Amino acid sequence: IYSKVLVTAIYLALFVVGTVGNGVTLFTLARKKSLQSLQSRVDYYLGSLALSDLLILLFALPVDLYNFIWVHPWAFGDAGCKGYYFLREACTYATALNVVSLSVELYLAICHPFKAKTLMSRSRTKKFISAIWLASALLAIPMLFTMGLQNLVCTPIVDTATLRVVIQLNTFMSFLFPMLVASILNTVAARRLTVMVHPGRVQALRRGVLVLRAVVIAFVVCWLPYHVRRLMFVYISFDFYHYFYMLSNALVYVSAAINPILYNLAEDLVEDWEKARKLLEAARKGQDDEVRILLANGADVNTADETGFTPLHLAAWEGHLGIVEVLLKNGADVNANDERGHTPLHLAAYTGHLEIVEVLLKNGAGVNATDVIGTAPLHLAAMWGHLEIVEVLLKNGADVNAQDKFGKTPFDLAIDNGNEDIAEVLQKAATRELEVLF
Ligand SMILES: COc1cccc(OC)c1-c1cc(C(=O)N[C@]2(C(=O)O)[C@@H]3C[C@H]4C[C@H](C[C@@H]2C4)C3)nn1-c1ccc(C(=O)N(C)CCCN(C)C)cc1C(C)C
Repeated sequence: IYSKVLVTAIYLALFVVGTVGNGVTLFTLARKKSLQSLQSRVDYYLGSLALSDLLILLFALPVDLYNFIWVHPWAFGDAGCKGYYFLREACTYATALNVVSLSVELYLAICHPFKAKTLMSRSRTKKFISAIWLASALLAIPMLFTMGLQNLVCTPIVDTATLRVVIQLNTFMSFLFPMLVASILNTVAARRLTVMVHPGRVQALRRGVLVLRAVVIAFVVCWLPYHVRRLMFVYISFDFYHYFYMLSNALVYVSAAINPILYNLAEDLVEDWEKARKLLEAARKGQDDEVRILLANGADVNTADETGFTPLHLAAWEGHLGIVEVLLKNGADVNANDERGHTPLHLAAYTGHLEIVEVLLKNGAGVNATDVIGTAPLHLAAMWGHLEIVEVLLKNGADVNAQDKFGKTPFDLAIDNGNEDIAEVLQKAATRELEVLF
């Protein structure tokens, strides 16, 4: 009683946010104008898959929601009968060829960049996608002859042999072949790209491969069970099949409806990650030009790596004052900690960059700040033997006696590594503390 009503609520809900979701996606990518060519041609293939997803929701779902679900006689006529399975057939090819075409174009860009330069174009892609949608429609024409009305049911109008033949050809070159081709190229290209990686066009590639990875997986998730259902008709000849048929078909509508919401959601999340990742690399590498541009875009000043290394940790460690300066200018945290519990002041004192040590303190770095090891900036300056830094550290209220978990003072470490000059400074500095205390 409430079962049929339960599906209605879901199937109608999928139609609303699905039609709109894909609709919004089609208008979004239309107005979109990326400077990198690959970014555009990728989004033309995404826009092509959004149409395929939209057509399925507008034409097929209503026929399913009523005849297939709600009201178990055929009420759409032979024109609508042949049309339902035509459009549904046409969308599988359209989706399949796009998934392949995208992977081919994307593969070429990575593995044959110079060959691709002479071949690929926004113009040719935009045209070629029209040719896809034609071929998709032509390959779907057979299903017009393969279906008809009978006694009132839109049942097949050809032999089981000819029916088992078309589903075989359908499932082969509208799922099996494309998945196979996409999976091979998306693996060969990915391997090449991580090797090439180990800028604008290279950024578009990293995005493009990330997209195609998400596309193919999403494509395989929903269409596999659908094509598995089709495979049954070809080969197999108790009541689980009926349950599998309904779930496999329903999954297509769910995917088509949520994918635009997901893609839009995943984009923003990965965009946040990619911008943040870019800054960490840029700060460590010393490419100040990027860092300045990345900050304006809206990258998090207090991003952290797997270790817990923020831009200020990397910039101070590598010794890029220009970056350390602009990082603090864009509200970077001077007292930020990593895994071990090192502050930028630890790493600036470690490397020995005097100017950076001064700036960190001037912007309010913790001078006695201790890590889990028990070590402090003064220990690291004495350790490496930076006689200039120990001076400016001692100036800014540094605890000379402060010992670590190894029971060693900076004066001990200074004496240990036999930096005679630096060791004499701490002795005199320590004496002053006794007079100050007394
Ligand atoms: C041999 O076929 C199967 C074997 C095992 C599982 C299957 O699908 C889950 C199937 C199965 C596949 C299809 C199928 O592809 N149906 C079509 C399709 O939807 O793609 C339909 C009907 C024909 C014209 C077009 C194109 C296809 C063939 C629309 N229907 N169908 C199917 C589904 C349910 C029932 C059904 O209601 N049953 C009586 C289930 C009985 C199960 N006991 C045998 C245990 C019957 C079939 C066909 C055999 C006609």
